[PDB]
Amino acid sequence: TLEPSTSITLAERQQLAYDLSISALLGDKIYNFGELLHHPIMETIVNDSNYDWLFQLLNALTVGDFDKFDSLIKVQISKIPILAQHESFLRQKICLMTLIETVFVKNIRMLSFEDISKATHLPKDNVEHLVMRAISLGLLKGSIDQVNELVTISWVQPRIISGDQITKMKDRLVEWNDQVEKLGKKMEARGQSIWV
Amino acid sequence: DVSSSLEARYFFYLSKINAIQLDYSTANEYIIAAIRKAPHNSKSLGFLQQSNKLHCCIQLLMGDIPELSFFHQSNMQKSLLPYYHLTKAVKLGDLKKFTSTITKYKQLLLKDDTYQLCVRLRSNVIKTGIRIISLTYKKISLRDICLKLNLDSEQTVEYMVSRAIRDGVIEAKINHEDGFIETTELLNIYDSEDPQ
Amino acid sequence: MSLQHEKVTIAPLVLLSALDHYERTQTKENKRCVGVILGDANSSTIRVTNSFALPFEEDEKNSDVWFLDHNYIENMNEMCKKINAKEKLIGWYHSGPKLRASDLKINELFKKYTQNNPLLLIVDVKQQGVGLPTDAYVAIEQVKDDGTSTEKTFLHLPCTIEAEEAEEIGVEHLLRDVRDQAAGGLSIRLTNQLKSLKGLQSKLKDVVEYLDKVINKELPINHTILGKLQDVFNLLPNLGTPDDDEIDVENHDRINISNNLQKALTVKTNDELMVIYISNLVRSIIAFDD
Amino acid sequence: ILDKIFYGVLDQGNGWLYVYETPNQDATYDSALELVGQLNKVVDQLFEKASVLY
Amino acid sequence: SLVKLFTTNELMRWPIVQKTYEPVLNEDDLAFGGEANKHHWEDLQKRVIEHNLRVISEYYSRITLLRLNELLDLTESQTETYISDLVNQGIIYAKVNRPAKIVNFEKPKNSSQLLNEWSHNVDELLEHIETIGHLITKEEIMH
Amino acid sequence: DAFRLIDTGALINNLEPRQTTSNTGLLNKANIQALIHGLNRHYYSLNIDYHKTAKETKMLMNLHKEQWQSGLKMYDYEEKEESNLAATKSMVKIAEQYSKRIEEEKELTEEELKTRYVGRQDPKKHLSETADETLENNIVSVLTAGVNSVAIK
Repeated sequence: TLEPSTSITLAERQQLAYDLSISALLGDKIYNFGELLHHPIMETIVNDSNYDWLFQLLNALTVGDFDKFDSLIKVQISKIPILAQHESFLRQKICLMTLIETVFVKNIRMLSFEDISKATHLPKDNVEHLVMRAISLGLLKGSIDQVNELVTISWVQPRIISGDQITKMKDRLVEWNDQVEKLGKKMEARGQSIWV
Repeated sequence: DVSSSLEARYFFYLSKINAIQLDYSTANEYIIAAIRKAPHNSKSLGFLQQSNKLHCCIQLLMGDIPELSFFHQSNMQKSLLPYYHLTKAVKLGDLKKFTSTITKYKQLLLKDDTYQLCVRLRSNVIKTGIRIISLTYKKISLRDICLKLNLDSEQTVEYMVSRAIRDGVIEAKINHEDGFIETTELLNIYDSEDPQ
Repeated sequence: MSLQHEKVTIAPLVLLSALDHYERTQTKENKRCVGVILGDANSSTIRVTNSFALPFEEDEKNSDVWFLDHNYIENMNEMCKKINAKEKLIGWYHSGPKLRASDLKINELFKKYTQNNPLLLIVDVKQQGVGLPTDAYVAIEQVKDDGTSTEKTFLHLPCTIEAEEAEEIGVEHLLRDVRDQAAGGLSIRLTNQLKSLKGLQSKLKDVVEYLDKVINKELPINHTILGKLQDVFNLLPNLGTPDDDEIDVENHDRINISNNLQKALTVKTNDELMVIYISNLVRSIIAFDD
Repeated sequence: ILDKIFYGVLDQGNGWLYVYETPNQDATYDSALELVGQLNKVVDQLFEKASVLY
Repeated sequence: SLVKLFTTNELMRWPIVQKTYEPVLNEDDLAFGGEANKHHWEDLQKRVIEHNLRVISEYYSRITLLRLNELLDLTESQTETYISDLVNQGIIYAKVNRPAKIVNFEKPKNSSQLLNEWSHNVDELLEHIETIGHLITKEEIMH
Repeated sequence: DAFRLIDTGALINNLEPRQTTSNTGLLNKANIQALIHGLNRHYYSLNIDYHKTAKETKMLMNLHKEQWQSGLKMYDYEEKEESNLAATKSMVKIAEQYSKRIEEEKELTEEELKTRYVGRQDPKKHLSETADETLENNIVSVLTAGVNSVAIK
């Protein structure tokens, strides 16, 4: 809702850019990482050294790359102790972000704990902690069987959209269009005359 | 435009042919059908006798085993006297009784042209014997079976059951490596689409 | 202004009256009848009881250029009280096949007289739609969180009807159709069952091609639409659930009731079979006697 | 267990007690048994009437 | 900070609770410290265990009874003894399998519940798609 | 109903017959009592026909948005089980009543049997209405379940 009037300077635009990334990295319910990447403020502000590594941190979260995230953080968590004093949320954030994306793209809404161990790059005890944390924020709902070692997801919280994601959602409708069409053609064919 | 006498004779003729073609399934409906058109009378008695003999034998060839009731309540007990003893013979699984019954009554059976059908029941004593045995015991050693049916080896009875469950009457499966036969019957077929 | 809405209920009169007024301005070909909309509001359910024409001119060269006769609207409202003093402006109808972007600028003018955000009720005169031949919007101004400015936009609400009982029987009296899109016997609801499935096909088609249009022809990536689409999948079943196995057990149950009901009907008609034979049996004697 | 005051079954194949607390006997399915029950009476009485035709 | 932990369903454990809040609040009297208010500190263990049972009922429908020991910081005897008492209160429901193969938290659900939920699902889908179609149309004008 | 004044003098001269000339009409009198007094002493009533267009028909007949939302939408399946229970029990009572009736239904004079062995409402007929409603109700309901379960996933 910001004014067309100019009375925001470049300093403020960058100060806000930095703060918005700080909130998301140290948050626990912000998966609007792409929203910052789809607003001019932070997408076009990378033009200082501080906003070289920061933009890469927001990019690391979207793709689920742990190695890049850790290398950038390793340098910066020391320099800036705002990352230091809030570290727990920060490292667990990318595990939660990868957790919600995996379930999304599949058409079966369950993951093995063993699949999560690989994908979030946690040991098997700490995979069970991740599930517990996620449900406590309210990201996900469903049920846990520890005796089959599954979590079976029933509801996913909406998230940012991207071109890739559209094709993934589109294909599923193509099947259901097809199923609805041929189911109705066969039912049409039976009791042709009983449409009175 | 038929008479109810014509219809009665017709269904009766299919059942004889059917029995020789090892159609015991359609034969059974067809003979019960023939009797219901057919009048009850002492005028129709020789027709009804042959129909009732045909019916009893059809059931033993299924392994269905006629009711004991059928023989007593009819006013035909003397005519059906061999069929009454055949029903008991198959029931117990007794080779020894059975061989004696069909020899003892051979000629009577031979007049009715059902002597040809009776010899075929020699297999059926063995198959019926095994269906009792799988009900009475869940797990049953090979030797114990030999005692009951007067058999010679463990290996021999294994062939008999192997063949009988190719017809799928016994609903078991043979453990060779452990020496017993284990039934797979547990129903819960109201969870299947079978009732539909 | 009420910024709380949920549904729009429509009286049957409203639709029919806008079609009448449409032909008597003689409007067609981007000249579209626009009249005022009268009814109850300050209610989440917008309840539209009546509508009347205004003197209105639509230029077809530019639809951003329009004529509205403001003075007339006050006089007409005083006569609305004469009929019933509980009818006020709650929007304005459009008669066209669909939403125009000049309709946002028009909506501005009726804000002045409404205690509720003004309603756009598209009364079609070709009577399209697989439900009612009315679409409904209300203009809302909101921030958009997609990185785009504050819009005033027409957001869809459901359409429903509230009909007076007195009026409704007039609809039945007028209508000589025995109804094949409303409930009846088995065969009638058998059509209704197929009709619903064919409605789902048409609606399911439009989403697929909208999604194609976004990533090749570059229509806005609208998150609010696509969010409801994510919930379609999460609320969509998965094979091998014990809930969908219970459906199999529940099928058995109602089909068996049909099976016994079918037997019951067969019994009863076999009583009439024997009756008629007893009627023929007597009537042999009567014939023979004559 | 013989009363069915708590249902469940006593497993001495291993030495446990299974504790069920779940409904037994569905009401709808039951009354269908009585429905067949009545009709089996009714067709006999049609056949009493049909003795006139024979 | 104390209460924010308990009003939310959270993974937590007892020697985490104990270690943090012993130098804080056992230096203040009433519920804590003393010699008799140590029977009120004794009571906090029961409640930490109990907050977890409430979590575990919600999330898991089946967990191992041995894995659950690890969570509660208990020996097996105690894990059972607490489950039994909480069910008596009726705050949770469960059924324990005693050789510790499974503890399943729920009452088994009635058949009718399951089916009523499936009707509810379908109706929401149809509502979504209708509304989506009208928002498709408006966006053609915008584009 | 509609009226239209006619000259008092004209009625004296017998000019009410004049008003029905050159068709048989759909002539019928829906109301008398005060009406036929006022007709006699003042007016000529008119019959009422309705005009409507093919557009207006479609507007009138359409009354639901749930036209396509009624064979994918379903009712709770507890409600269906209650309904099957209710239906089967009702027909069980009507069958006992029918059975009492059809112990005879074989003597001369139908009417005597209807009194004596109650065929008051005919339990045959009564069972037919009840059977047929719930039978038709179940076929739709199963068909709705099976459409959604297979098509949607």
